[PDB]
Amino acid sequence: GEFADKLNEQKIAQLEEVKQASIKQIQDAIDMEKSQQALVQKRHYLFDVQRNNIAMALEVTYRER
Amino acid sequence: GLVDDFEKKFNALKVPIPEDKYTAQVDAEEKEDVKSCAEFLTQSKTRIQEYEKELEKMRN
Repeated sequence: GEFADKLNEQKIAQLEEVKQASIKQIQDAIDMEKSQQALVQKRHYLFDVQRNNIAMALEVTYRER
Repeated sequence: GLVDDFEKKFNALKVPIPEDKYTAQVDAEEKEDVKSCAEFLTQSKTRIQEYEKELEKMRN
C-alpha cells in the first residue's frame, strides 16, 4: 500500500520541482532579454547626452562671441 | 567717418565658429560597444540558448 504513497509523493515532488525550475528558467530567459534590450537603445543615450552637450556649448559660445 | 569705418568693419567681419575638437566621445562610444554591445550580448544569447535547450529536455 505504502509502495504507492512514497512513490507517488516522490513522483509529485518531482514535477513540483520540474514546474518550479521551469518557471525559474523562463523567468531567466526573460531577465536576460531585458538586460539585452537595455544595453541596446539604452546605452547610446549616454553618449548622445555628451554629444548634445558639446553641440550646445559651441552654440552658446558662437552666440556669446 | 568713424561710424562709416565701424559699420563697414562690423559687417563683413566674420566671427569664427569654434572648432568642435571635442567629439572623442564618438570614440569612447565605439569602445564601449566592443565592450557592452558585442561581448555581453554574445554571452547573453548563448545563455538564453542553453536555458532554452534546458527547457527542451524538460518537455520530455
